[PDB]
Amino acid sequence: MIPQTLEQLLSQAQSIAGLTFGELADELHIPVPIDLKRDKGWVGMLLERALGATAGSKAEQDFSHLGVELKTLPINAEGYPLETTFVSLAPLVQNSGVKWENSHVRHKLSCVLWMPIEGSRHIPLRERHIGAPIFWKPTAEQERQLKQDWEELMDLIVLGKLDQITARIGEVMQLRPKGANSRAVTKGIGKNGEIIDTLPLGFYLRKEFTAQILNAFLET
DNA sequence: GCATGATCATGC
DNA sequence: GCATGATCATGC
Ligand SMILES: [Ca+2]
Ligand SMILES: [Ca+2]
Repeated sequence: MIPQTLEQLLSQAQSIAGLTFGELADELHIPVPIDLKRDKGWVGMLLERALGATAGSKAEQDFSHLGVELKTLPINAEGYPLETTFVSLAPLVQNSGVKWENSHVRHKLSCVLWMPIEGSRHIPLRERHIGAPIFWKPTAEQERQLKQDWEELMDLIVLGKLDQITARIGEVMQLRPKGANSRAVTKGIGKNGEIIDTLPLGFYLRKEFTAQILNAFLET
């Protein structure tokens, strides 16, 4: 079930490319909800089971033996991303120590298997199709971009400007809330260096960044 | 129209 | 609350 090599994983992915969520779900005996409003990570999980990836909250890696991270990517009819891509929670405290090279973010984005999927809301969940696999590793430029944003956003977190951080900061990667809702709370750093309560934040890739990944693939 | 800010399920 | 998986939907 669990692929032993990259070749096997890419082969299994290519095998489910073109299937509908319904066909795949039924084949795996997984119940399909009416929509994603209250099952937001359903497609993600559907693919994990279909490709033999690590389920549950197992830390940072779907195919640890391969060093590959699996990520679904919703796209519209023109092949453009319908949503941003979550990368990982941001450490709002004790971030002291990590450099870009040894970041959770860089690690999770070092080798990604993107599985594009039909994401248009008007399409009945059961009828949406799974796209062809896209195996990606950031180019020099992409990492230069990712690194820049990471350092910028991290400095703010390390300097208590948590109250200045807005989803507008960052060219390709940004910080947006990540949790149950607006009342969720985590430990952070105050305007005066004191541990306070604040909203949990996570790193996300803007649609423009992932769209380029989709484009650089087509131009192949 | 769509990005920002909000929100939903689950296991421990 | 955190870490897994993300999409929703209101404000502009
Ligand atoms: Ca996983
Ligand atoms: Ca994953």
